[PDB]
Order: sequence, then structure tokens, then C-alpha cells
Amino acid sequence: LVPTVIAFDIYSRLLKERIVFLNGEVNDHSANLVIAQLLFLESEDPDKDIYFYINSPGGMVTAGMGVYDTMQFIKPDVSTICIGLAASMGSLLLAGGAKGKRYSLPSSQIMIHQPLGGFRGQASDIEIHAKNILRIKDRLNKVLAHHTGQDLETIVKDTDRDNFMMADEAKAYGLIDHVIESRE
Amino acid sequence: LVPTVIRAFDIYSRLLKERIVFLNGEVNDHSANLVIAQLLFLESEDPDKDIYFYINSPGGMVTAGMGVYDTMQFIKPDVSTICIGLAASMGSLLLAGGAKGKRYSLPSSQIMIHQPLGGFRGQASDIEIHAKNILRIKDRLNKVLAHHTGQDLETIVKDTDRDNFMMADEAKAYGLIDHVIESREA
Amino acid sequence: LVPTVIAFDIYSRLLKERIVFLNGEVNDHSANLVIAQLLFLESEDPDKDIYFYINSPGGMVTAGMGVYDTMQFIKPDVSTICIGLAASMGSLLLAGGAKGKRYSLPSSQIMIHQPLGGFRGQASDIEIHAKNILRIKDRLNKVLAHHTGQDLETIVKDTDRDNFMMADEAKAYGLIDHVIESRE
Amino acid sequence: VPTVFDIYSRLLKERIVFLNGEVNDHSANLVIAQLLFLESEDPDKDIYFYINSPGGMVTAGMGVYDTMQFIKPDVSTICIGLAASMGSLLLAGGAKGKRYSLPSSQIMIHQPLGGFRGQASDIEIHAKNILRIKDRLNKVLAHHTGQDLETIVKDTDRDNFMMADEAKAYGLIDHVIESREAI
Amino acid sequence: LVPTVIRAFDIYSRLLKERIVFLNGEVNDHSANLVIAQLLFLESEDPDKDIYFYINSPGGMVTAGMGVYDTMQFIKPDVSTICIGLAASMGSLLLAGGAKGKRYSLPSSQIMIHQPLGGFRGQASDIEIHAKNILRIKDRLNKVLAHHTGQDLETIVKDTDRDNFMMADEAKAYGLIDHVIESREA
Amino acid sequence: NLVPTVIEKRAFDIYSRLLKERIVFLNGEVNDHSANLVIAQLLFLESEDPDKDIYFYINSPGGMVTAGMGVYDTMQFIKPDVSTICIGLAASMGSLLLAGGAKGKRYSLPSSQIMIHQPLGGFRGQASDIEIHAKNILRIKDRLNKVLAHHTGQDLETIVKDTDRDNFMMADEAKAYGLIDHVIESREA
Amino acid sequence: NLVPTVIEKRAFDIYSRLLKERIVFLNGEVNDHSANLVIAQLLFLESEDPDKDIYFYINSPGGMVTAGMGVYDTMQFIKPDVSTICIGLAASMGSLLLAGGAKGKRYSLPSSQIMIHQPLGGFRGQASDIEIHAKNILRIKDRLNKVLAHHTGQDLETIVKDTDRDNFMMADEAKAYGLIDHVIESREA
Amino acid sequence: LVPTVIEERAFDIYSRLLKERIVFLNGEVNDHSANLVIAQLLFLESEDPDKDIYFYINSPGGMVTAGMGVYDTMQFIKPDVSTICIGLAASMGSLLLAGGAKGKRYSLPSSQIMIHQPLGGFRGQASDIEIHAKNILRIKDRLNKVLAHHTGQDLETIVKDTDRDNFMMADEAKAYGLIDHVIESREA
Amino acid sequence: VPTVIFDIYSRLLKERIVFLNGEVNDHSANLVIAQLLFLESEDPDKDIYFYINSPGGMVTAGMGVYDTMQFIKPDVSTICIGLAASMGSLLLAGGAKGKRYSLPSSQIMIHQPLGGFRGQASDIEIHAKNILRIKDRLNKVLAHHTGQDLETIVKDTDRDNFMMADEAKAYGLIDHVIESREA
Amino acid sequence: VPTVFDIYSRLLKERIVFLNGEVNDHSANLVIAQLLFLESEDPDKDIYFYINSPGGMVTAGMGVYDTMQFIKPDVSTICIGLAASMGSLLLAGGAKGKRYSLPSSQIMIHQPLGGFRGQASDIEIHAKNILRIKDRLNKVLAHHTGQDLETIVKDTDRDNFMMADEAKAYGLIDHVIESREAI
Amino acid sequence: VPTVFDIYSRLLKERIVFLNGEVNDHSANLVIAQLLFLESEDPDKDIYFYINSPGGMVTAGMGVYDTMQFIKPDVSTICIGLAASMGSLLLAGGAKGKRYSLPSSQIMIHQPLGGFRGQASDIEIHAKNILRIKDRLNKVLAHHTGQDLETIVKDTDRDNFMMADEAKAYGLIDHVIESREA
Ligand SMILES: [Mg+2]
Ligand SMILES: [Mg+2]
Ligand SMILES: [Mg+2]
Ligand SMILES: [Mg+2]
Ligand SMILES: [Mg+2]
Ligand SMILES: [Mg+2]
Ligand SMILES: [Mg+2]
Ligand SMILES: [Mg+2]
Ligand SMILES: [Mg+2]
Ligand SMILES: [Mg+2]
Ligand SMILES: [Mg+2]
Repeated sequence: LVPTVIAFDIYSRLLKERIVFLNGEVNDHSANLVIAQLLFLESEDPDKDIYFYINSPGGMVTAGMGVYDTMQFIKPDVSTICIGLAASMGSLLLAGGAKGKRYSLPSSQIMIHQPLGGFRGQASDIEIHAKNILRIKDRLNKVLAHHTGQDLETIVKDTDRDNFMMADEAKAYGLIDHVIESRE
Repeated sequence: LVPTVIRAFDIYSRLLKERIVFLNGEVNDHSANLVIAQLLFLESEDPDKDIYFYINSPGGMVTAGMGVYDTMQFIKPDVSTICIGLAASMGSLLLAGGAKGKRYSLPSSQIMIHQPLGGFRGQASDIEIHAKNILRIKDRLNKVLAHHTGQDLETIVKDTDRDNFMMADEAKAYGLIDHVIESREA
Repeated sequence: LVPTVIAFDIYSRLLKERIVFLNGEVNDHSANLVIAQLLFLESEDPDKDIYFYINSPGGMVTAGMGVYDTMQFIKPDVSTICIGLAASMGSLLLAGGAKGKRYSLPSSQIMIHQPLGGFRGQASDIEIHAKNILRIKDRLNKVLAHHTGQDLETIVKDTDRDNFMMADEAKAYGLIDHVIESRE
Repeated sequence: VPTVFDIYSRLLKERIVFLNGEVNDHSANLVIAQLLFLESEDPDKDIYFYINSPGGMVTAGMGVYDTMQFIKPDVSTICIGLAASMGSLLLAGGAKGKRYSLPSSQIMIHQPLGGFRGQASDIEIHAKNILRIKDRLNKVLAHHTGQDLETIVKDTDRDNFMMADEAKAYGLIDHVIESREAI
Repeated sequence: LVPTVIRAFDIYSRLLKERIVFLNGEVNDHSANLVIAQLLFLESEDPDKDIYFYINSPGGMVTAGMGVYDTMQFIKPDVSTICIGLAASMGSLLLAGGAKGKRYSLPSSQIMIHQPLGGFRGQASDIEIHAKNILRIKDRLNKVLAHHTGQDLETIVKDTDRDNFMMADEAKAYGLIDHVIESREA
Repeated sequence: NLVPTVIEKRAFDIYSRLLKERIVFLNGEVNDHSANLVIAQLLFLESEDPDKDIYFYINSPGGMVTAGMGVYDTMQFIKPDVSTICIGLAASMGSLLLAGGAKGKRYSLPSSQIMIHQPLGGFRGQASDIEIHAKNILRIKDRLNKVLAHHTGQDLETIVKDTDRDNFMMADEAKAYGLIDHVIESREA
Repeated sequence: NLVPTVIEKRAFDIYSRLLKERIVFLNGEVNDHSANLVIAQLLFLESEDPDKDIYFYINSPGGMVTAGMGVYDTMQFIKPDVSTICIGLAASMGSLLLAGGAKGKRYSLPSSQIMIHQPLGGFRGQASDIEIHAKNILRIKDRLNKVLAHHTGQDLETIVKDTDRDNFMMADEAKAYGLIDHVIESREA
Repeated sequence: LVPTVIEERAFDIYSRLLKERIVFLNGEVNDHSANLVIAQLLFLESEDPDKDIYFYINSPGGMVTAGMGVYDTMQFIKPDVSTICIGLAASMGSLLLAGGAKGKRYSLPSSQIMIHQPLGGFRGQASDIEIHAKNILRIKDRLNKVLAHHTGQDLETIVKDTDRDNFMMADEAKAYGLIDHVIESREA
Repeated sequence: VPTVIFDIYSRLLKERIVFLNGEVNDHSANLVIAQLLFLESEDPDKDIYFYINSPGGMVTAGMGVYDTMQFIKPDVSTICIGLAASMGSLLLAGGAKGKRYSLPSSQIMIHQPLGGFRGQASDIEIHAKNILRIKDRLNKVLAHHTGQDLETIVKDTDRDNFMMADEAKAYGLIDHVIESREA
Repeated sequence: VPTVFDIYSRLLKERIVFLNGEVNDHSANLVIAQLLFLESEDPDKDIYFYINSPGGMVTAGMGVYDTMQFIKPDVSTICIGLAASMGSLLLAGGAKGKRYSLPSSQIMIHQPLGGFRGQASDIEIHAKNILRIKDRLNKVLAHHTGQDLETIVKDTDRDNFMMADEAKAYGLIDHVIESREAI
Repeated sequence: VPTVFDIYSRLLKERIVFLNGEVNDHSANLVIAQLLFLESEDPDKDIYFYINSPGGMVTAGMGVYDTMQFIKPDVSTICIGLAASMGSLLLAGGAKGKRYSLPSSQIMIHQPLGGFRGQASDIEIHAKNILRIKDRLNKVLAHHTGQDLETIVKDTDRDNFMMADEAKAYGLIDHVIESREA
């Protein structure tokens, strides 16, 4: 369990310095917590940068798109910093940070790919969910193309299967802006 | 559990000497393949004589079932179908695909038609491939029913969107069977 | 497991005397076995009575209606004999024996009631299955009215809940014709 | 199951039938099939019904009991170990003067067990039925034992175990036998 | 897990001081009742000020959800709804039932509408009672959506027969929300 | 881990805040735990002010009859009027507690479902024991029905007939049956 | 307990009867057991008559690659032509065995589904061990593709591209792809 | 289930092929499966000591003690036991294959043959861990020596090549010395 | 279980070959015993060939087999065909003098008995005492058949002790290691 | 968790951080939060990172490793029990000249574990990635130990356990300390 | 657990530390944290370490042993129930002259337990390592008991159970203590 300082828990103390963590999978709970923290920080000061550290294998697309929209929505710039892994919705959040303020530590791993899903039921219902998952796939691809500056087709091609990049490769792909090794 | 008759046979083996075959319970690879084996056997014994295929099934796997349908249409002998209890999903498809004029049901049978079920989990690309395939199959099954019942394809499509239960006399008016028979005497 | 005589199993030996057993629940397997035996017996001789002993708590309506239709369909009269319990599809099979040849031993229990079922899913699908189960209920009631000579309404009223009768009460209701205590 | 056909079929050829283990639809029906079959082979010769059973389903058991009374042959009963619940009912329902027990057997009588979950209306219905069954079971015992109904009602309120001689004194069996060579 | 702010509050308690309330995850008795409590509280603090109800929910129990809908319409303050991720089943119903003109969604939200689910097992009589009830409720829910979206009832009925997914801009054209907002600045 | 929580200045949550205003919630199934919580709150409010009305919001599928009858009795027992408000479902013991609110102070919001029906139970055991519990569940069925008859004003026979199976009512039908007094749609209205 | 069964005059079932006519079935998943049964039957038929064709009916979703390749090899190995008939599904190893039937003697009934795709596997362990099994599953993927390329007449590259994901074909499309030679609808036709 | 052939004397398919001195190891090596093979071998020898026996193998391997008994029996009985791989021969499976009669070890063209070291392990006291560790090391060395002898490879080469799972196609197996011939068709 | 002109085990039984294969339990032990008694009925003076591939198992069941081997007239020769550990290695060593065989690749293991009791101190004491008696008798049986001193056996069975076939011969657990039938 | 706030927070006030038990996203993030926080309080004072860990998730661990290099303060590391897998990587990545171990500690290095089930194409992709990760992990160790890459590759093929002095000799730590009072 | 501060934190104000129950990473690390803290508060004052434990993980437990040897304060140990496996090794590793046991305690010693599943190669590595560990703990026992290594080895082959008086005689503790006043 979490350490206390001065009386805050450790994460509360960092929140005081506008530092937010996404750690582990993206689900409704973890997404909402991040969103509440971002809204809180904007309330505290709508002009100061926020620092959003990411270490996530991804998870639920709808939960994650909420976090992503909240980032574009609030007034403060949201700088992103990958501190281990950003895959699936992880990489999308990372790449959706404020322009020029997307970072990774040197040894992180970044992974992009297409949506996973599935429905059992009537042919009719499978059609409906298959069409919708196809729309979602196209729209995630368009968010990646926008943030990376890659062509849509390039994004499509590169997400067909699990695509793993080191920090330096992700910066060259446009998923982030800087690899940082030292505070200095 | 199956009683024996004597030079010893089980009850089903004995009824098979009279060209009676059953499909009972779920359509799966095991049960469908058994029927196919019997039909091939019956054809081998006599190419001309009717076969009597008693059906009481909630349906099951489409591919397994379609093997039985193709075998019925394939072999020389006429396969007469008789519903005895239930024919639903692939069950009613097999019922409807019996020899022209030789599709029967006992008075209390329930007959149900509807669209295929399935679904996959996986990458969106995989889900797309399987979605398209289930659509082709849904289409092909409706065309089978249209052909055997005499209904328009569009009518079939409308009527199988959700589960559709029919009494024996309604299934006859619909074209899924030819005769409702209540008495061997009649 | 089952005894051998002379080489038959015990049930095979009785089948030689046109005796068929329904024992335990009605399902696709037990129903089909009975049906195959009835068809077999008619094949052997289409004019001799068949004796169909019942001890069943009932079970699946579609499986059971097949057995019932097969009884009315084949040429031989099918006499019925309750030897313990006939409830649900059990009582319906018993009562559907050949006119004047429906029997029970003195201590049997006979039970009638309405259909049980259920579906989870969309409102639309629940409607479809609710309508169908209502048709089935009405038609079972009409089979009982026919065989007992009771009014439809009487059958409806008396099957609303589990209705238990001793052998003598079932004979007075018309579910059977005779209570027999001794072969003589 | 030794071959000699199995051992039980060899004994069936000498008009010997076993009820061993619980009464359920399967074990009860098997017995009924053996009784109808013995009647069919010879309608006048005695039948020998060996019972070792903790009992079980009432309806399945009552079918066996009724068949015993229905067929022409006398069904002589013999307890070999335990006759409890439906077990003691079948033992006691044997042919007059021909109910036996090996000496170390236990015989237990008691009231029906059951129960339903659901609406009160349905519980009431099932309560009334089991109460009827309770009563009929008592009357069957009063009949085969020669005991007053009131006595049976009282003696079956809770589990009641008897040794073989006690079951004889009570009217559940006619004889305790120790040796075949004894008259 | 919920961070604290200082005289100490959890993050949600703090946002509640700004009249922000969340419904997140499934609608059940627990989550619905929490929202109701907050709405009653917010009304008590100030009867006139807008409340901002952020929704991200796949839906859930109809009765629990309808308590939240009635409470929104009941209390003095306007409840403004903002979809942030997903609004489906009861979720989209709550979204659509926000104050007139004050129903929003972020650009990437998915909004889905459809008919109720349920079902009972039991006696046919019981199944009939519950079947009729689910039909009344299905009807009442469609009438709620018709009223808030401005669509004809018949249109609603057609469009909720099966799951119906909409992007934010489609939900606005449909009437489920009033505005798509991408930027606090705009 | 309660929510949302203002700490002491183990925590002060939204329910404790509302309880400060004599607002009590029964949410979810009625069992020994949830019933006793309500009782404790009712007694405490009576202790703070005997005169002032209490507002009892109900959203419940019901549950255990004994636990529920403690709540019903407590409501009648304490000095304050206990106003009932249905905010989603009042089924089984739920609907009984709703109907047992102070006279003329029983409310529902417009979309609530109110359901009445007979008790459910069950016992496995000896015939004797089944007889005993069968008689008892019938006395309780009778008592529950008498309670509803008293608060609705229907005849007992009417209650009996209407509860033989699940009986769903909308809020307006509940008012016309006498289970609540007012359907309220808006605070200002 | 086999079916349906004529005893000796442990039993003589419908499959044994049909085997008397050189008819063999692969039904359901391909595993060590089901594959070996087919092999045994094939060897036995070769022993009874080396010259006479064998009729191999397939209805299978496929399964284990090693077990399946024994069947494929045995078919090519024995003297008799082995005719293949698809009677429902030939997927995965199923479709391979179908395509591997004697030249010009590979059939499907009209409604069959034929599916081809790449192998599936998986290993948990040390990087080294994952490397080894990864290389191997790629050699096998290559071999499977070469087999289909040989029997269909497609170029290897075509096979590779067409099997990257599940690829469903109707019977007539399977014939045009070269996986079977004839779609047969009627015995007399 | 297993088909039947009548002569009336009914036997299952496997018994019928046994009349032609054909034996199958199919699936995992364990006490039950190894023993049946051994019983058959003993039976075939008694029936005719001189005639070759055909041992078809499709096996992922399994229990080493069970396997070594089959192996010892092959070497022990008078008749030559010819081995044919039909699918897979891994672990004890490849050992049994390779241990067939000199020049009469076959595989079909698509078989995979895999060799590697033994697996096991005990849980308990350090003393027992030690005892079992020493044993499994002897067994590892013995197994290696056995392959070396049948393949003709030198011991060190075997050791190097079995440190991790090592998968071979049939032709690579012939070249390694695990089998003598790859056969594609009966006529050739 | 293949059929040859009954099963292959029944066929090899016609030649006085018996297998213990897999663990020693009641069922598996009784089968062996039954076959020993049968082979004796058939021919009292003819040798029996007892094949062993066993991890051992239940001591009491095993001792029944061991005793039966010494009780019947026929010499029971033992052949280890893979593994003989625990009771397995005891049955191997208890074969007829000079007729104990192993194939070359067999593993043979001896150790002390394992057991378990939970309960009262008194009951633990009683069972502890008895397993110690049994440990002792087993060491005595091995000492007698090996030629080894009791104290050597005790030292050597304190923990699992694995021997290759030639080690077991040198130890005295078998008499011969055989590689080919002709030799 | 004793109060003095808990014991770990009291020590955090003296710039002491613990990694205890497996590395996963949760335990790794906690540490990172403590490192960013100490940097924030005082960017020049040394940090004391106590490690007792069997290791765990590579990505979670690499985040901790990177943060250690990124922050201004020197992160001095101390092994207190075990440092295996990611544990020995974090210990070894400590500030030059300031990597310590209590004397009885075990230090274990080895290659990555993983694996995927699925199509060959996907297995190939995951195989290549873990091979890259294997390599980078080796290069990190070669860097902090001063060892040749080839040496690391060979010494991590299988589990490799070292005692504290062996880990020092190997370059994984700088000092084995026994007493605080010792210089 | 009661509040006075919970009860344990209260006793910690007097430099009392409990190890109670199994030795694992969590319980071991708590103890180490308390040791370092107490050294921080006063580096000269004795610490009292009560031990009631069946033992458990060696690596976790040797962390505690080393921390005891390493901090400036003397660590006195007191067995109050059971000290088996790693438990008895912590008890025995107390400050010289300050190892106690209450009169009814059981102390037990024996060799380590473990064992891997896998390839022979891997089994051999973990076997060799557990044999080192075994020898190492044996030397520690010999060191603190004053016993010869051969003796420790012989006596820990199987579980060895001693009463408080037997343990003191064997050298695992210095004093059996029955009443605070005496
Ligand atoms: Mg922004
Ligand atoms: Mg035809
Ligand atoms: Mg008739
Ligand atoms: Mg009689
Ligand atoms: Mg409002
Ligand atoms: Mg009051
Ligand atoms: Mg060929
Ligand atoms: Mg040889
Ligand atoms: Mg002897
Ligand atoms: Mg640094
Ligand atoms: Mg010290």
C-alpha cells in the first residue's frame, strides 16, 4: 500500500505538482480516475501544463477515448511521458499529448495495433457489431495519423498486427517528440 | 440402454432394416455423420426404396447439418422426412429438404425457423472475415428454404429474422412439410 | 446394471411380450427410445396391444409430444399402466393411452400442471417465446380435456398449480380407466 | 460382476431378485422388470426378494410394493443387512408368513423426507401432499404389521432402529433365520 | 486509490464542490443511488445552479436508471449531461434526458440505443406476467426517447429493435444530445 | 472505502451528509444488515428531534420478511412521521415499507415500479417439520396481506387475490390502488 | 457403446459395415487418436486390395498438424488411390487432407465450406525456447503451404497470401482454386 | 470409436493389423501405452521369432522409465523391430524410433523428429533434491549415450544437440543418423 | 486391448506371463494374485514369468502379492521391464532364487515406507509404532532376499536409492541382467 | 504496518525507498512515485533504494530503471535478501560506486521469460520482440558491470545464482557491507 | 488490533519488534524496516525482537539476519512460542549473551526445502544452489551455537525439536527466562 507524506498519500502529493499517472490497464475505473484528476487540475489552474505519466498495456477503447477527448478538451496542455510500456490505448493516449510535449524514457516500449472485440449471437447482431468495430478501427487510425503526421494508409498497414517500437523508433514514427534520458 | 432383438441387433439397427433412420437431439459432427453413414448404407442396400428419416432436433451446427442435407439430395433413394416432436434451426431445414411430396409431421410437432447464430472474438480484421461468412451462409440457408417451401426469398428473409414457431398445420401452409398425419390408418 | 436371460437383457425379453417402459425423466434420449420401441412393436404385429408402463416425473414437452403422437399414430392400441408416478408429460402420456385401457397400480401418484420454461434476451424475443409457451399450454390443456372428458376450463383451473392425485382420484377425473390391485 | 451371464442372472434363473442400495427410479424399475418376468415364466412358484437398502424415493418404491401385491406369485422377502425407509416398507409388504431376516440385520422405520422452495401457495400444496403420503405409508405398515395406526404414527415420528428379533416382534417380518439346515 | 485534496477530500468529493457528478460503469442499485444522493445534495446546496453530470456507462438495470432519470427531472437545478466515452442502454437514456439545450458529448463518444433485456424462468403464467411488463417498459422507454429527441415514436421503435451505435455527431443529428464539444476554448 | 468523502475536520460521506437532513435510504435488497442500518438511523433521528418528519427513500426488490418487519414496526413506533419516497423499484418487502409510510406522505417519482406478491420460502426435512414451516409461512402471508390492506384501504380479499402472483404497477396505478398518496414529478410543481 | 450395431453372428457397427466397402470417415477434430484410426483403416484397406480405390469422407475443423501429416503421408504412401469427399467442413488440416486426395478424385458436396489458413501454436518459456519453437512453426507454415501449392497448382506466393487469415470458400470456389476437382450434387447425375 | 473386421471371429482394426506383425505407439508414452507395446512385441516374437516386426510411431514422448522398457524389449526379442515414424517422434518417441533395427528405421516424408534432454524434478528436502538431481543426471547421460550409439554421432555432439528442443524434418533426421530411409510410396 | 486368435494379456497368460504395471493398489494387487492362483490351478510345477514395471504403492496390497508368490508351488520368476521402486522393487527381489531378472535400462529403487495419520496423540502413537514395525519387516525381507546385512539395508533405504540394473545385481536385488534372448 | 504515518513513510522522510516482492506495474509505479517525490524535495541528496525482489515484469522494471538514471539524485542501491531477474537489473543500475549488498544476499541473472499463443505470424512478431528485449537487457548489464556483451549473453542463458561477494567480483555491485560501524 | 497508536506501534516506542507467523517477503520486510527505524531513533540502545514463527522463505529471512548483524544496536531475541526453520536461525543470530526463550517454547532446526521442475540442466543448477545455501546456514548455526559443523550437519538432516532448556544447552539461546522479576 501507498506511502504518506507531509498528510497526503504519495500520489496526492504529486498531484499537487500537476503530475497524473495512468498505470496498468485502461478500464472504466482507471480511465475515470485520470479524467477526474485532469478536470481537477484544470480547475486549479487552467493554464499550467499537466504531466501525465503512462505505463499501460491499454484496455477498453470507450473508456480510453474519454481520457483522450478530455486531454484535448481541457485548457491546460497535457504533456505525456511513457515510463515503461504504452500499447493499445496506451500508445494512443501517449501520442495524443500536447504537440511538442510528448516524451518517453529511453527503455520504454510502445506498441500499436487494431481493435479487438467480439460478439456471439444472431447473424444480424454480428453484422451490427462488425460494422461498428470497423468504424472504430478507422477512427483510431485517423487519430494516430493526425498525431504522428503519417499517412492514413501507413497507419493502417502498421497496425494490422502487433507492432512494437523502442523509444527512439516511436519518436521517428511521430508517436512522441523526445526521448529523454536525463533531467539535465 | 438400447434394447436388443435377435443374430442380435439393437432396436435402432433393427428399424434400420426397414430403412428407418433417426436424427434425435442436437445436430453436431457426431450425430450428423451417423445419419450420413446410415443413408449411404441404405442407398447401398437398395437404390430405389424410400428411406424414412424421423427428425426430432433443436438444430445445431450448420456445417454438420448441411452435410446431411447434401447427402439426402445426393443419394439415389428418396428420403422421406417425418417430424416427431421438434424441428428447429438445422432441424427444420432437414425436414423441409426431404423428397418433394414426402415431408410429414405428426400433429403435435413444433417447427421453428430462424437465422444462423455464431460469432468470433478477435482482431477486427478477423471479426470482419467471419461476419461476411456468416452473412453468405445466412443467405444460402434462406435460398434453400425458399426453394423447398416455394416461398419468395424476401418472405423467407422477413420470417427468419427472429425465432418463428409453427404448429404442424401452419408449417404445411407455409410449405415446410407436405402432410400432417395423425393416423397410420388414414 | 441389467440382468440377462434366455440371450436378452431383461427389458429386451419383456419387449418380446410387447411391454415398454418409460422410467424417469422425459428427454430426447428417453423419448426416442420409447418411440423406436413402439414403431418396432407395430412392425412385429400391427394388431396386438402394446403395454406401456410409466414411472416418470415428466420433462421436455417437445420430446414428450412425439411419444404421445406416436401412440395415436401406430395401429396397435397402446395400453398405459402407471407404476409409481406420472407427473407433467408423465400424466399426459398415461392419459393418452388407448380408450378404456389406461391403468394405474393402487399406490401411484399422478400430477398435472402447466408448462415451465423461460428465455433471457431482448423484449422482442421474450414476446415470441411467451406467446409460443401460451399456445403450448392451451394445446396440452386441450389434449387433457379430450382424454379425460373434462371441460377445457376445468382443465385450465386444475393445472394452474401442481395438482396431485391418488390412483382412485385420477380414475374419477378421467386420467385413467381402472385401478388394478391384482392380476386376478 | 462374475460370469457363470453374470452371477445375478444365474440367480434370477432360480427366482432370486435383489434390491441392493438406494431406491430410485432405476433400481426400482429393474426389480419390477424381474418380477414381471418371473411371473411370466411361472405364475405359481414363489419369488425370493433379498433386500439390503437404506431406502430412497417413495414413488419408485411404491411401484415395487404394488407390483409385489399385483403379481400372482408370492413374493417372499429377506433382509440381508439393512432395511430402512422404503427398504422396510418393501420387506414388510412381502407375502404373509414369508417375510424373513438374517439375524444381524437392522430395520428402520420413519416418516417421509422432502421439501419445496417457492411461493407459499406451492409450499402449501406440496406440504399437503407429503402429509397424505405420510398417512398412506403409515396405513400400509399398520396393515402388514397388524399394529394400530396410532402406534405406527408414534413409532415413525423419528428414526426407529430395530434388530431382527425386534422387527419380528413388531410384525415387520415373520421369521429370523440363522441356518438353512434349521426348521 | 482515489487521490485526496486538502479539511481533506477525495478527488470526486472535490469535483462535487463544483457541482460535477459522475456515472461511470454499470447502472446498478449502488451506482444509481450514489448519483441520486449527490443530486439531492447539490439541489440542497444551491437550487438554481446547473449541475454537470458526466456519463460513461454501458447501461444496466432499468429500474435503478429510471430513479436517476426521475431525480434529474425532479430537482430544481438543471442537470447538464456530458457523454465521455460511452452511453448505451440506460446510459444513453440518461444522456438524452438532460436539461433542454444542455446535453453534450465529447467528439469520440459512442452512443447506443436499443430495447430492454430481461427474461424469467418459471411457469407459463409467470412468464406471461413478466412478458407483459417488459413490453410496457419497452414502450415507456421509447416514449421517453421520443420526447427528448423530438423523433416520432414509430421512428424510435424501428431504431431500437437491435443495437444502434452512433458517433457523437450522429447522436446530435438524431436529437440525443444538443452539442458536440471538442474544446473548452471554443 | 466510502464515497464521496469529506473527512473529519472514519469519513463523512454523501449519506451521512444527507442524514443530517433527516434523509434515509433503503437501497438494494432487504437483509438483516440493511434493515438494521435503517432502524438505527430511524432511532437516531427520533433521538435528535422527535417532532420532525423523516424522509425514507426506497429503491429495493425486497428480501427477508423478518428483517423487513422490524423496519416497518420501527417506522410506526417512533414519534416522527416517516415519509416514504419510491425512487426506482419497491417490490416485495420494498412495496410494503413504501405503503407503510405516514398517512398522506407516501410518494413515488413518476417512472417507479411497485410490485406486490406473496412470500417465498422453502424447507427441506421431515414431513412434520415441513408441516410446521408450511403453517407458519401461511400465517405470515396472512399478516403481510393484512398490513397492505390496512394501509391501502383495500379489503383483505382484494389483497389476497392481487398478490397470488407478481403484480407490477406503475406509479399512477399504485396511487389508485392506495399504496402511495402522491406521484410527484417536479419539486417546484 | 457403438451404433447402430449388428453383433457377431465387440460389435459390427455402421462404420465397420461401410469399411467393408472401402469407405473411411474423418469426422470431427484431427488428433493423435482420430488420425491414427484413419491410418490403420488405410493400411488395412491396402492390405485387403492394393488396386482398389478408397473413399475418404471428410468433415473436420482440422486440429493437430503432426497427427494430420501422418494421414496425408499415408494417403500418398499406400498403393490405392485415396478419393477425398468433403461432406460438411474441411478446415485447417481438414482442407489439406481433402486437397491431398488422388489427382482428379477430390470431391465436395454442394454446400460444404472449405477453409485454409496458417498454423496456430504457442509456447511459454525462456526467450531461447520461444525462438526455437518460433523458427519451427515457421518451417511448418512453409511446408503446409508447399503442400497446398503442389495439389492446387497455385504458386506458393499465392498460397501464402491467401492463408494469412481464415479464408472461407464455398465448394465451387474451392474447385476453381484447385482444392478439389469436382462438385457433385447427385449420384445419378 | 474403433472399427471391427469379421472372419464369425470379430477383431478390432488394430488386432487385424497385428496379424501382420504391425504394432502402433500412438500418443504419449506412459505405463499403460508402453506396456501394451511390450505385450504385443512379446506376442509377435512367440508367434514367429524370425519375421520382422513393424513398429509405427507417432508420439510426443513421455515417461522415461516406461519408454526404456519398450526400448529394452525391442533390443531383447529375437525378431528385428523395424520402426516407422508417421507424424511425430519426440522425447522418448525419437529414442524409440532411432533404436530400431539397423538399416530398418524409417520415416514418412512429412514427419517431425525431436530430441532434447529429460525433464522432471522433485520438491522437498535438500538431501532428496540432491539424490533426485544426481539420478536424473545419470539418466540424461545414459540417454545421450544411447542416441550416440544408434545415430553414430559422437557423444559431445549429441550433448550439444539435446541441450534444448531440437526439431528435425525427416531428411535432416536421416542425415543425423536418427533413421536410415525416408520413404514416400510403397512401390518405390 | 487387442484381440488375438481374447485380449493380448489373456493370450500371454496362456503362456504363464503376468504383468504388474503401474501403481500397486488393492485392485492391481488382487488381479495379480488371482492370476497367480489360476496359473497354479492349471499347472503346479510350471514356472511363471512375472513382469514388473511399477512405482510401488500400497504396502499391504503388495505384501499380499509377495506372500502369494511364496505360497504357491510354482516358482515365480521376476523380470523388471522399466521401473521397480518401493513395493515394486520388493516384489522383484522376492522372486524365486536365481530367477530374478532385469533388462539393461531398468531403474530399481528402494526406500522406507511412507504414511500419514492425523488425529489424537494416542492414535498418532499407535500408527507411528505400526509403520515402524512395517519399516522393520520390509528391511528384513530385503535383507533375506539380497544376502545383505540388516544394518546395510537400513542405511541404504533411509532415502530414495536409485540403482541401475547392474548395480541392483551387484546389490543382490536381481540375479541376472539380460540384453538379448538368444544369449 | 506500524504507526510512528506508517513505518515506510517515516523511512521515506530519510530518503529510504523499498522494492520488496515481485516487480509489477503497481509495485514499480509506487517506487517511481517515491523517486520523483524525493527529487522534488531535494534534488542533490543521495537516495537509498533497498531491493528484495525475485523480479517480474520487464516493462514495469525498465520504467524504474530509467527513472533512476533520469533523476538528479544518485540512487544508491542495497540488496537485502534477493535480487533476481529485474531485481538484479535494478540493483546493478544503481549509481556508480554506490551499489551495495548485505553479505547473505542472493543475486540471480537470467534471460527473459514470455510467450504468446496464436497464429505463426503473431508468434513470429512476439518472438522477435522478446529477442530484442533479451539483447537490450544484456547490454544494460554489460554497461553497469563492465563485462563484455558476449560474457553477459553466456552467463544469462540459464538461471545464474551468485552470493554477495561473487556479485561484487562480477560487477553487479560495488560493495558487500557487514556493519554500519565499518569503513 | 487495538489502539492506545496501534498496540504494536506503541511497543515499538520501546524498541520491541515482533516477528509472528510465517517468514515471507512482507513479514520480513516489516521487521527490517523496524530495525532500521530503531537504529535511526537511537543507534546505541538495545532492541528486543520477539519471535514466534514456523520459518519460511530463506532469502527473506536472511535479509533480517543480515540487518540484525548490520545495524549498530544489539538485537536481543526472545522466543515466545515456536522458532522453527528460519525462525530458529533468527533466534540463534541474536546478540551474544542476549538470546532468550520463555520456558514452554519449541525450537526446531533442519535443512532447507525447495526444488524445481524442468530440464535436468535447470534442476542441476537449482540443486547446486540449494546445497550451498544448506552448507551456509549450517555454518551460521555452528557459529552462533559454538557447535562443530559436523554436529550441526548431523542434527539438521531431519526435523529436530528441542524444548527451551535443550536449546540453551545446544547453544541456540543463552537463557531460558521464566519470570521478569528473577
Ligand atoms: Mg488540452
Ligand atoms: Mg435423394
Ligand atoms: Mg394407436
Ligand atoms: Mg403377489
Ligand atoms: Mg431538473
Ligand atoms: Mg411514526
Ligand atoms: Mg495413394
Ligand atoms: Mg530385436
Ligand atoms: Mg512359489
Ligand atoms: Mg540519478
Ligand atoms: Mg547489531
